[PDB]
Amino acid sequence: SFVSNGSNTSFSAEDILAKAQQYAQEHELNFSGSLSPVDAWQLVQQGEAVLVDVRTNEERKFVGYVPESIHVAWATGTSFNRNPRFLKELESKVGKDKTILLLCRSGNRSTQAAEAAFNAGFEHIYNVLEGFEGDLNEQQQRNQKNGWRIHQLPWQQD
Amino acid sequence: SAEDILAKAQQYAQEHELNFSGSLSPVDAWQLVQQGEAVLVDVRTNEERKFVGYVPESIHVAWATGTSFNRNPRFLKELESKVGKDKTILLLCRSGNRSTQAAEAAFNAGFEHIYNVLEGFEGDLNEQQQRNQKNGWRIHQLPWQQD
Repeated sequence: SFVSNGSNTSFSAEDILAKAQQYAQEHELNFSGSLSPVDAWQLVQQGEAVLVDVRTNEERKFVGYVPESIHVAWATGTSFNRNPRFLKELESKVGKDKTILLLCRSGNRSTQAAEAAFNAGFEHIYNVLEGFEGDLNEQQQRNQKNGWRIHQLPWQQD
Repeated sequence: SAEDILAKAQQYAQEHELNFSGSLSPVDAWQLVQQGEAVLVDVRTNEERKFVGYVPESIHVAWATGTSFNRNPRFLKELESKVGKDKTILLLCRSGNRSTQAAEAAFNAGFEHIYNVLEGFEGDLNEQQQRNQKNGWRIHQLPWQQD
């Protein structure tokens, strides 16, 4: 007991988190912070944050998803029916004390979920900027301008 | 020539022992469809059309529905009512698997001119389990849109 001081790490998450919190304060966001897809992946791969996918099951099935992300749908189906159990599910699957990064298709649904979760007592809620697919282009195609996929971060589908 | 593209597709069905009229590349399918010389029928799910994208002016007749690919019992009835057994029909799915099954079913049901679009809208999965990286409609930069 005495010789060990607890777990040791070669990775520091405080500079990414401090930068994400600075982003939220500069933009006067009503949640803890926002961070790029690349910075989000850097935290998640090291086990320093929980990646929560707030997209529909249909998107995870047909567009793809990030392995080891936790699915808590903000809205469901092709009509985006709001999930009234979102906050209950986020609490039971993850918990209000965890460092949570919310990922949707863009930044839109994850921003809505982040505001709702922060208002409901989730202490460390962050928005992943750009989302999995990024913004639609003039040609009505996603994944050309920004997002997790264009950044060539890990993802898979069937 | 539409007639030349169709003849090549028919030749393809005979070399591969396919039980329908023919198969053709995404680029050859688009050349026919753009000119109004064939009907592009999307046999994917509404979920795929909504979240992956679709080819404008394609006719949606699902081979299977839902994220579970529940076989659509009304597929042949819908294909007959929405298009008709006498038309030149190109069946498009995600990769060619479901469109092959749909092509065989339609040809067996009396559809005279049934063709399969090779490689599908998204194409085959790569070693990283990602589609749209090797082949398919989108990698060929043919027209498509999503919301």
